[PDB]
Amino acid sequence: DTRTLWTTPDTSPNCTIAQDKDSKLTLVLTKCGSQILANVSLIVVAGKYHIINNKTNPKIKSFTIKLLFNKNGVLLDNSNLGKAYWNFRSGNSNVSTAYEKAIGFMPNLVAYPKPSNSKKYARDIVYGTIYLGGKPDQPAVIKTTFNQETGCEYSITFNFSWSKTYENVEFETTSFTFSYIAQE
Amino acid sequence: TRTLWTTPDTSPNCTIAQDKDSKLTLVLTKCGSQILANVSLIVVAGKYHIINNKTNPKIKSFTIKLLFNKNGVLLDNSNLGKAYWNFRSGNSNVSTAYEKAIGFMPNLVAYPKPSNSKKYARDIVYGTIYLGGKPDQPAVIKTTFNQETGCEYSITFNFSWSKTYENVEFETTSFTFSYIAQE
Amino acid sequence: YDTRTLWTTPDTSPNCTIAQDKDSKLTLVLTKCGSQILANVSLIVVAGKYHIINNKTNPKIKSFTIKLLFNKNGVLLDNSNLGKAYWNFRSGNSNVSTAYEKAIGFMPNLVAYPKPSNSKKYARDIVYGTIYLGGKPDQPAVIKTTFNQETGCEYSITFNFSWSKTYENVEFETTSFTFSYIAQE
Ligand SMILES: CCC(=O)N[C@H]1[C@H]([C@H](O)[C@H](O)CO)O[C@@](OCCn2cc(CN(Cc3cn(CCO[C@]4(C(=O)O)C[C@H](O)[C@@H](NC(=O)CC)[C@H]([C@H](O)[C@H](O)CO)O4)nn3)Cc3cn(CCO[C@]4(C(=O)O)C[C@H](O)[C@@H](NC(=O)CC)[C@H]([C@H](O)[C@H](O)CO)O4)nn3)nn2)(C(=O)O)C[C@@H]1O
Ligand SMILES: [Mg+2]
Ligand SMILES: [Mg+2]
Ligand SMILES: [Zn+2]
Ligand SMILES: [Zn+2]
Ligand SMILES: [Zn+2]
Repeated sequence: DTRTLWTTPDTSPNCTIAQDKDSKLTLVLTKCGSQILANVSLIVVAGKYHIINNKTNPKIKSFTIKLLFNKNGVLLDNSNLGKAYWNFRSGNSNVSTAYEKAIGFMPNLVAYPKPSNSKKYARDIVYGTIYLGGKPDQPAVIKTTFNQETGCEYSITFNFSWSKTYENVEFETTSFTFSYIAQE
Repeated sequence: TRTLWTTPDTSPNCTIAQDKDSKLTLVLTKCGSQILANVSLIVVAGKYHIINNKTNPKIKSFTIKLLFNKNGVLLDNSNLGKAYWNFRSGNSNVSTAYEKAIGFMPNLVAYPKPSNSKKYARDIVYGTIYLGGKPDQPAVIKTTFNQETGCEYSITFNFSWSKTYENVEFETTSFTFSYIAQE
Repeated sequence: YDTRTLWTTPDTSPNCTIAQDKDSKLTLVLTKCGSQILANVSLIVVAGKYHIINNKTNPKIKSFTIKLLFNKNGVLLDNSNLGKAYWNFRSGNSNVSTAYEKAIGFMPNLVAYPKPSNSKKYARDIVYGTIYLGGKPDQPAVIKTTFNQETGCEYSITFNFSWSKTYENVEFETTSFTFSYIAQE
């Protein structure tokens, strides 16, 4: 499937926030021509962000997952998402060898330029809210930013944050859909 | 081939509390591995038509279920009626009831059926729509994939609200979401 | 030449007139996924009345509207707030060289979203979202999008921006929002 990059939809940890493989990021990018249709959720399985307790830890209120890409749209190893887990769809799994090119899935650099001395516009951000444990009283903000990281040609970053004082709440989320303008 | 829908008319096609009390307008468009979904609801009669939470404070939510078999065919005991749920042709439907739509079904690995395994929240999408198009009349639309029994796939819409509405007609703005496709 | 996308281009060159000529860049991308249009929108105000919001100074400045009006062929009418010059089918990061003559497949569906009439008016022709000024999560503004409710046109898409906080010297430039709507054909 040449039109979807994804993480497979299983629950196998693939992401490192605070410690190795502490999370499963489920991310599906579907190319609808000039726009990428994106669907995301997160399951934290272990470590610092698995169970939030803001009584115990009042300043644990946010964290970031970064996807960094080179000029060919290939995932770079400083990304929180592991390289072995990210590929074009084949059935419910991934192609068995790493892809060489995915520029058509990258966030457009004219729409979303890299940091510079020029005025920075907010249109490179999408805000949404997801819900921990599927409970409507457990919001957390998912802030997605395009092309704002260094050490790469392109980037997608997910910042998760919350303003409520959660007491023993597992960090596993509902799903959110957004889109962005494609590089080509 | 590419869009399954209810048609865009306002003819009731859904039974929440009594027969044909509502029009669910639902459009599913297959963009490969994801289904792009667009939904709204008009209740025209019955218990959920005109909401008054001063006289009936406990009337705060209701559910509309779409149940599908192994071939993605809508089951008769869904709240949505089978008659006008089909692949699009113009502003109407193809003239033959579809036999297969597995590519429009919610992915079972992403969204497993109920079991004794852990239930993860990623099979839910939350949104908010607005009654009467008024920005001070929110209601929550909670969409859940593959959590019904007696089917192979399902999409469930739970509508709820926390405001104390006084004689407010339950007809909504539109909401867009997506989900991971079975194949 | 990308016939599946109508857009404004992704640059920041002003293309829109809210209160004075070319006071803003509306970035709007309509991508045809068959029976649905997948839409992505943001707004940058660069000058005039809506550039810098100060509701201490001007407590009544709380909202504005950007209208896109279309004829029977889906062509943008020149009384739209959006200018015709760079609304066109995509070619790379720019537009196709000549103005389009037909884009009916990008128009909002008139049965889903009928023009005003004696018949009951339903809310399903509206999409509500919230965007954030300056990308700050404590600076919400509501983006209300309405299909086919303007007169003097075959089809319309209108964006109403409003806020309910007392902003003091907040520049009106937004995060992005995605929605979809049912296409006419
Ligand atoms: C989808 C599921 C869901 O909605 N879950 C919510 C959950 C459930 O509804 C209930 O649990 C079910 O029973 O409720 C949650 O909250 C419950 C408590 N609660 C309190 C109030 C009274 N409010 C409380 C309040 C909180 N704030 C914080 C400041 O607000 C902002 C800000 O900084 O300006 C708003 C920003 O959007 C937000 N940013 C983001 O979310 C980023 C994505 C920020 C940030 O969260 C913080 O800054 C941290 O960075 O916070 N302020 N107040 C005071 C209050 C009262 N009202 C009444 C007016 O509300 C409406 C209305 O009904 O008229 C609500 C409409 O939705 C709104 N319409 C629109 O937005 C159209 C698009 C409408 C209009 O704006 C208005 O009429 C003008 O036209 O206003 N408003 N504020 N209420 N509930 C929970 O359990 O935690 C939240 C769950 O999300
Ligand atoms: Mg609770
Ligand atoms: Mg009111
Ligand atoms: Zn645990
Ligand atoms: Zn009614
Ligand atoms: Zn400025």
